[PDB]
Amino acid sequence: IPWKVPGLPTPIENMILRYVKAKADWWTNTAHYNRERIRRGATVDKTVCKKNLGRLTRLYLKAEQERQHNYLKDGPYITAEEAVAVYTTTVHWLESRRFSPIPFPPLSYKHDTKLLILALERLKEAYSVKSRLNQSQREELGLIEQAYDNPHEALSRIKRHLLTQRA
Amino acid sequence: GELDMRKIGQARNTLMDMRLSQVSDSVSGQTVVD
Amino acid sequence: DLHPRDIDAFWLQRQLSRFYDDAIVSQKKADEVLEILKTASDDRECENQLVLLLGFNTFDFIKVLRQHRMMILYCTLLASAQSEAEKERIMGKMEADPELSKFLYQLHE
Amino acid sequence: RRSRHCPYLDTINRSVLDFDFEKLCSISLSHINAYACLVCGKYFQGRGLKSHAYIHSVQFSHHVFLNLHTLKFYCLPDNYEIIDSSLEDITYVLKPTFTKQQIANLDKQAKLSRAYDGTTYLPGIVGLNNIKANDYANAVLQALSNVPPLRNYFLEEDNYKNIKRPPGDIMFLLVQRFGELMRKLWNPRNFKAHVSPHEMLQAVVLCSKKTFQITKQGDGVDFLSWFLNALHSALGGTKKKKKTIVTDVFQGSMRIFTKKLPHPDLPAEEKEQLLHNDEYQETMVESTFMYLTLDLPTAPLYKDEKEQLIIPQVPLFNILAKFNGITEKEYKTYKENFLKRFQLTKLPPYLIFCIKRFTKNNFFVEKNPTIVNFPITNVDLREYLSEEVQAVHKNTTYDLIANIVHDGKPSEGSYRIHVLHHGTGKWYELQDLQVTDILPQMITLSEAYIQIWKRR
Amino acid sequence: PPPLLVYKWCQGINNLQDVWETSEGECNVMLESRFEKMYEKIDLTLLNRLLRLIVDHNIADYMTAKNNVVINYKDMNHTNSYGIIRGLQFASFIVQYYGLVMDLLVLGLHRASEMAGPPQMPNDFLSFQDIATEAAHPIRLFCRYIDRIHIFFRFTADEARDLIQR
Ligand SMILES: [Zn+2]
Repeated sequence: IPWKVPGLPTPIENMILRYVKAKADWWTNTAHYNRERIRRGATVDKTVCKKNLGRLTRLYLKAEQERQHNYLKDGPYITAEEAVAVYTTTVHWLESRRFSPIPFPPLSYKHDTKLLILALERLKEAYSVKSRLNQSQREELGLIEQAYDNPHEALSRIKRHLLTQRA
Repeated sequence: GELDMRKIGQARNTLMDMRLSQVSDSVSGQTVVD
Repeated sequence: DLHPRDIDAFWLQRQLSRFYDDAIVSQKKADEVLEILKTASDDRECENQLVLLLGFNTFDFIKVLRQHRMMILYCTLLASAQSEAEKERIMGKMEADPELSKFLYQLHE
Repeated sequence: RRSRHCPYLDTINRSVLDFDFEKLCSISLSHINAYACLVCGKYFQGRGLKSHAYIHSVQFSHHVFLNLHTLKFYCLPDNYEIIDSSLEDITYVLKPTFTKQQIANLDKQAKLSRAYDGTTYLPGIVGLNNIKANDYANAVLQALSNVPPLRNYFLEEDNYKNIKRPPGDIMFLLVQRFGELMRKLWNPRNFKAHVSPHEMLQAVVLCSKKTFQITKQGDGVDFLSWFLNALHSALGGTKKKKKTIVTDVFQGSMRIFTKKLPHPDLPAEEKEQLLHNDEYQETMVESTFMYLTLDLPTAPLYKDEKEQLIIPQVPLFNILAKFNGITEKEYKTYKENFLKRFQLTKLPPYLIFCIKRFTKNNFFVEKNPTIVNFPITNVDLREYLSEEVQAVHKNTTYDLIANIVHDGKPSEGSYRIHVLHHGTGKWYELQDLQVTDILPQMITLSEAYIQIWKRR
Repeated sequence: PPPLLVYKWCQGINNLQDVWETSEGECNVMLESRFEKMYEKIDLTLLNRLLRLIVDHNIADYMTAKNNVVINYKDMNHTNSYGIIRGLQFASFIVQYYGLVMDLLVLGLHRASEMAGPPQMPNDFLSFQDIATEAAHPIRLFCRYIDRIHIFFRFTADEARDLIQR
C-alpha cells in the first residue's frame, strides 16, 4: 500500500525508505533460502514452517499483481489472427459434431430440484465437523439449510443472479 | 510527457473483441434469451 | 499443380531417371524429349511422338508433359541457358507471348 | 572435354547442402583438400586415387564433388572438371561475395528475397539458431549487424585479410569468422531463411577462455564490451592502431570532472579548509567511451495514485541529464566519496546506450523494472555538449535503429532485439529464430537494455 | 478411476495392430506433457467468446464476470483480469472446455473426428470404427487428463526418417 506521511521531513523520509529497502531485500532472500532448505529436505519446526508460508504467500501475491499489471500494459498476448484461428477451429469442430448450444435453464425445468439438492449436498460435504467453525462458514451452513428448506425461492434467486448480476 | 499504458492495452483488447465479433456474426446457431 | 519455379535445368532428366536407371540413357532421352517438345507441329502429334519414344509405360509423365508442354520446354531452356546473352534472348522470346510472360512472372515472383 | 556434359548433374539436391560448419574430412579430420559431395552433403579429403572422396564416389555412386577451397566442381571417379552455369548458386552460398555496387545498394532493397525453399525474407533480417544458451550472443551480433559502416567494412574480406598478426594469435579468428557471419547473414540468395552462429560462438568461447560459453548465458552488456574491445585489438596490427573501424564508428570522447569529497564525518571547518588543499578539487580526466552507461532511477518502492499501473517510468531526457555539465553523480569507493560530473566532447556517428538494469544488492541480483519512455525518430543531444564543441558538431539529431531488450528474471532471462529495416522503415522483433513484425509505437513499452542510434 | 484408466491404456497399447513388430524398422513413441501455465494463461475475452458457442450468452457473460473479480489476502488485494480463479464451482467445466480446444489444436479436426467417430455412433475411450482408420495416421492413441496429455504414435521407417530430416 502507499506510505506517505505528509509531515515527515524529506531527508528522514529518504533514510526510512533506504532502511525499508534493505530490510525488504534481506526478507526476500532469507525467505527464498529457507524455502529451499525446507523443500530440499531439512529438519524444521512448526513456527518456522508457518512463518515461511506467510512470507511466501506475500511474495507470491506481489508477483501475481506484477503479472496482472504487466498484462494490462502489454495487452492480450494472443494476436487477433491467432484468436480467429482458434475460434474458427472451435466452430468447425462444433458444427461437425452437430452440437446444440446449452439453453438457459427454463422456469419449469424437470430436474432443477434434483440439481439444487446435489449442489447443496456437495456444499455440505465440505464440513468435516471439528465443532469450531468460523462465522462465514457457519453462515454458509445456515444458508444451505435455508435453501434445503425452500428450494423454489433459492432457484428464483439463482436465476435472477445468473441473468443480471455482474459485480 | 507520460504514457497512459492502460489505453493501448484497452485499444488492443477492443480490436481483438471487434474481430472476434466480426467472425461470430457468421456463426448462426447460437442461443441467447432476453 | 506444376509451377515454373519447380522446373530447373535438370528437372526433365530427374523425371526420366524414375524409369531409366542409367544416367547416360536418361540424358539421351531427356535431350530427345526436349527436341520433340521444341520441334512439334501440334499437341496430338507431339504426344504421339512422346509415347513412341517412352513406350506405353511412363504415360503419367507423358500426360504431364502434354498438359504443360510449352511451360516445361521454355522453363528448362531458360534455366539451362549457359550464357547471359542466351538467357536474355530466351527471356525476350518468352515475353513475346502472354502465356510465356505469365510463366516468366511466376518464375520471378 | 566431357565437362559441360556431365550426366550426373541431376543427382545434386540442394536440400542437404549445409555449409555453415567446420570444413574438415569426415573420416580423417584433416583440413587439407576438402571436397564436399553434392549428392549427400558430406565432406571428404580431396581427389586422387585411394582418397576418401574417390572411394566414397565408387562406393555410394555419388559422382559430383566441389572443392570447398577452390570453388571448382569435379566428377569422380574419372576426375574431370565440371563447368555449368546453373551451379553458380551453390558456390555463391558457399562463399558469398559482395561487389561495391552491391554494398552501396544494400540498404535500398524494398523487395523480399526468396530462399531455395519457399521462404521469403529480407537480407539482414534473418534468424540465428539457438544452441542451448546463446540468445544473448544472437541479440548482440544482430545489433552489431545493421550498422552500415561496420557491416560494409566486414562484407569485404580484402579489407582486413592483409593485416599482420603475431605468430600465436588466436584473436583473429574473431574478426575473420565475424566477416564470414556478416556475409552469410546479408547473403541475398540463401538456401534457407536462417543461419547458424556455431562457428562464431566457438571462436568466441575459445578467445574468451570459457567466458561467454554457449551452454550458459552471460550478460549482454559484458559480451558487447568484450567483443568490441577484442575486435579493436585484433584489427590493431602488431600494435594499438589508434583508429580501427570500431573506433571510427562507435568510440566517442567524454570529459570527466571528478571532485574528491573531503570526508563525510569531519567538522565543517576542516571540510571547507580542505577545499584549498586542491586534492578535493575538480579535475579533468578526459577519456574515451565505446558506449554510454545510463543509470535508471531506483524503483519507487511504493505504488502511487497516478499511473495506477505498478510499473514506474522515466523520460529519456531525465536519465540523459547526467552527461551534462550540471548534474553530479555520487561515486563511493572504500574510505572515499567522489562527485563526478560528465561532459560529452566527441559524439560518434553511431551511439550506444547501455542502460543498467541488473544491480547486485547486499544479497542478490535485482532487475530494475523501470521502463524508459523515449521517442524513436528524433532526439537532439546538442545541449549535453559544451559550447566549445557545439560549434565543431554540425549534425546532432539521432534516431534509434537497434534496441536489445531483456525479459524474465535475472536467472531465467531471455533476449530479443527490435531492429529497424532500412530501405523500408519497418520494425522487426527478432527472437533467437522467430521474426515478428513490431509496430513502431510498441518499442518504447519494453525494458530497453541496450540501444544503438544513428546520427543522420 | 485412475488405476482403471492406466489398465485400459496398457490394454489398448498392447491391442494395437502388430504394435510390437519391429522387423521393417517401425518405431513407437509415447509422449507425455503438461500444458504449462494452462490455468494462469487463459484470456478472458477469448474465453467468453468460446463459451458463447456452447452455452447461453448470459451464462457465458456471468462466468467471465465471475472470473474477473478482486482477490484479497489478509491485507493485500488485487484485481484478477488475466487468468481463471480455479476456486469457483464451474472452474472444472471451464478448464475441460479450454482443454478440448487445445486438443483440437494438437490433433487437428480430421484426426479428432476420426478418433471421436461419427456423431451417430461415437467410439469408446481407445477404439476406432475400423482398423484401416486406426492405421490411417501416425497418432494412434490420445488422452488428456485435466492438464496432462499422453499421446502414442507409431511411425514407419520412411515417416520417421522424413520427420527426423525435417
Ligand atoms: Zn555420399
